Order: sequence, then C-alpha cells, then structure tokens
Amino acid sequence: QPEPDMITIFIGTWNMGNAPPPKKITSWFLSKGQGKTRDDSADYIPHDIYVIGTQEDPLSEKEWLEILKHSLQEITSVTFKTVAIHTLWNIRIVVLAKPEHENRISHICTDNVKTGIANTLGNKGAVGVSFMFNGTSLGFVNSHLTSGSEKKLRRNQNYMNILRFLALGDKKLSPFNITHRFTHLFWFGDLNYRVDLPTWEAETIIQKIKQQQYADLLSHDQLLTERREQKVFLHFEEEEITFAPTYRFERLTRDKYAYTKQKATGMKYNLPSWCDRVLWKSYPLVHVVCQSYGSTSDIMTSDHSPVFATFEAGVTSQFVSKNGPGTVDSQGQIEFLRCYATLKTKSQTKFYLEFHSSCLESFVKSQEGENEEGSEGELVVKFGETLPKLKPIISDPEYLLDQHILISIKSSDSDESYGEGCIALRLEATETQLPIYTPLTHHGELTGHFQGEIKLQTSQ
Ligand SMILES: COc1cccc(C(=O)Nc2ccccc2F)c1
Repeated sequence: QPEPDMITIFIGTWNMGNAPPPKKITSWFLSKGQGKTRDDSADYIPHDIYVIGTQEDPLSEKEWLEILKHSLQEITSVTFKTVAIHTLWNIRIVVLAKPEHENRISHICTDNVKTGIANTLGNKGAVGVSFMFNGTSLGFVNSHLTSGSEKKLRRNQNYMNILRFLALGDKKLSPFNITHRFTHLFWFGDLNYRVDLPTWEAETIIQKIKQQQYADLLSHDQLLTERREQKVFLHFEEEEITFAPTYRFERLTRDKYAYTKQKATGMKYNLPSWCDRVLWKSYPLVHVVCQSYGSTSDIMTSDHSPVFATFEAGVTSQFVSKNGPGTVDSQGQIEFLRCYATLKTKSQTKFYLEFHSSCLESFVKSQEGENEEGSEGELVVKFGETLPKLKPIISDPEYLLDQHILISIKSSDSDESYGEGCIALRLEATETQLPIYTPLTHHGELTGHFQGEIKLQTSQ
C-alpha cells in the first residue's frame, strides 16, 4: 500500500453566532454554495484531513464531534478518526482524518493564545493544532480577532500576538515562530476585517452584492488592503474571493444583510463584510493548490455563513536509508557561497547564522559574519565562503531535493534572532552553484533578506 505524495485538506471556518447548527450541514463539507465550488463528481471522495474552526460555538466538544463525524459518514460512508480537538472559550478547532492515516500522523500538538489586556482579554484569541503527516509538518490556526470596522490595527496586533505566542510544532526550532515551523500552515477564522466604505453606502453595497459585483467591495476589504501594505499576514496566500460577504445576515434566511446599529451591536454598524477567511503559507516550491474557496447558502442559524476551502498539498514519505536516520550520509552535502544578510536594524552587534532542518542531525551554528555599511544606510552581514558545510542524514536526491533549510540570523551579544527565513533544496541542478534567496522576518514582520549561492551534492 504505497505512501501518498499528495493529500487533500478541507478547511472550514464558521462563526456559529452562539446558536446550535441546523440538522444538515453537509453542504459545508461538500464545498457547495457560492464562490469557487467543488464539482459534484467528487462528492463521495473523502478529503484526507478535515480541519473545522468554529467561533461563538455554543456546543460541547462531544456534541460537535458527533455532528461532524455523522456528517462526514453520511457524505463519504467513512468513519473519520479524531486527530485533535482544542477549545478556548467559544473558539474551537477539530481535526479529523481518514482511518488509513492514523499510523501516518504523529507529534500532535495543540495550543491557544488569548489576545488583548484587561477589558479586551476574555473572548478573542486563537486555537491551533500541528502534527506530522509522514515526512510533512502541518499546522492549523483558527483565530477569532477583534471585531468592529474601526479596529483593523487591533486585528493586526492580535495576529502578531498569535504568531508570536502560539506554541506548535517542533520546539527545537527555537528561533522560529509558527510562520516558519510547518511545510504547510493554514490560518483561518473570523478574522473580522471589514469592507471600509461609508455607513451611508450600506444599501448601495447590498445592491452590488445582489448583482454579484464584488470588485468595488473587495477593493475596500481591510484584510486585502492591510496585506497589500504589508501590515499583516506577510507571505501568506489567499484564493480570490468570488462569494458574497459572509456577515452580517439576519438569521434563518440569507435574503437580508442586518447592518444597522442596534443596542445588541453596541450601536455599531456592521456593513456586509468578508469576516470569515482562509489563508495559507507553504514552504517554497512545495505543491499547494486551492481547489475550492466559498461559502454555503443553506446553513442559516448564524449571522455568518460557513466558509470552506480545500487544498491539494504535497507530502513526503518517512525516509529510511542504510545510513540516516542515526548517522550522516557522507555522499550528501550542502554548501553556501558568497552569502550575505541585509538587515533593517540600527544595531551594530556581530551576527551569526543557525541552519535548522530535519535533514540535519541537529542545527548548525556559523561563525560571525563581517558587518559592512550598505550605500542606502542598511546593515550588510557578509559570510563569504566561511559558512559550515551541512551534512545531511540521507544523500538520496529523491529525499534531499524535497527538503528545506530554515535560517536564523542571531546577535552574538544577545543570541536573539533578528530574522528568519527558509531556503528550498528543490534546485534546478546539483553540483552547480545556484542563486538562493529568502526574505527575513521577525515576529512575522520584514527585517531583511538573505541571498547567496548554494551547491548541493546528492548520491546521484
Ligand atoms: C487519527 O490519527 C491519529 C494519529 C495519532 C494519534 C491520534 C490520537 O491520539 N487521537 C486522539 C486520541 C485521544 C483523544 C483525542 C484524540 F484526538 C490520532
């Protein structure tokens, strides 16, 4: 029974509005409704993994698990296994997998982050799950960010707190936050970004939605504009939105957007918005393709509609050779030529690199680089031909070309990371000097760049 090189992953996000679900929610898991929808010919084909994020979820874990499992069994005739479930307040994540994957999944981690302080601590935050699927690390974050049209900067702060403090994946990757720990990271939820148009334009917006003319609304979506200005979700992807705003609906129909200010809303307007989103970040040159992104039309218990997204994702096998794991394979090596980091810092410490990868027995520290002044007032840290030659555990090109090297640039004075990035070993050639590049981030914000050349030797 061969190991897969691709799986499909379902991501759902639904703010349930503190109401129980209706009796049938199968349209969610079938990717049916509005937007990029899934072909009917696929309806009986199970996804490999289903990841369900809820917000304002009034159910117990038991109650929701029974609904989810019975839903999937009705669609697919497969009894899914529970990988993980984690709840913070009314924010919940469930991961389900096909039974054949049970002995492919390991290293399951869960965590949560509470956002805000005093007044604003007690209902917003995030839950997440990570695990290994054979040779591939997968991370999932469901966040409920701060509400309100005039709080986009609070949402951006909530995002940075969540990616700093959510503790998932391999704890040995100590310089790296969740935006670097996984082959594939999916981040979804009620992100609560709004369409920033004047309150007076509400009925005009409703008109546009009825005409399925979303362009002049999406051009004011706060998440798209904040991402374009590099204020949040740097280096994440989102499929194009082709479904109507998923908030704020009158319950029990989808015919009416309920936008006007009410005591129940704190006298705030809720113009129709794409609150409910799915984004992802995968390591460079790993296969990931969005195959659906949309909202359901027939689940109407909440003031939000559920959102679905599905992905093809590349995965790798748990490789054994006669040498590694448990030793190096001296037929393999990774060399860095002519490498330099460009950093936005004002600091004048010396810096060194750490190279982290599951193709190494343990991380590798470099010598300190040579600091120079860049012509536009930047710090350039030169490593020259000084970088340590990396010794992978396995030399087989079928394994090595699928790997990645995480790089942290650290202060010699404080040992704190000033920037993190990732290099793919999926090269155009072996035994050949080839350009490499990554942006560097810290706390998910841009801090610099790392560039140079690589020379990869495999057994072939
Ligand atoms: C379906 O694949 C796997 C693979 C490895 C471990 C598990 C697992 O431990 N599941 C579980 C057990 C008790 C409580 C909650 C759970 F989610 C599941």
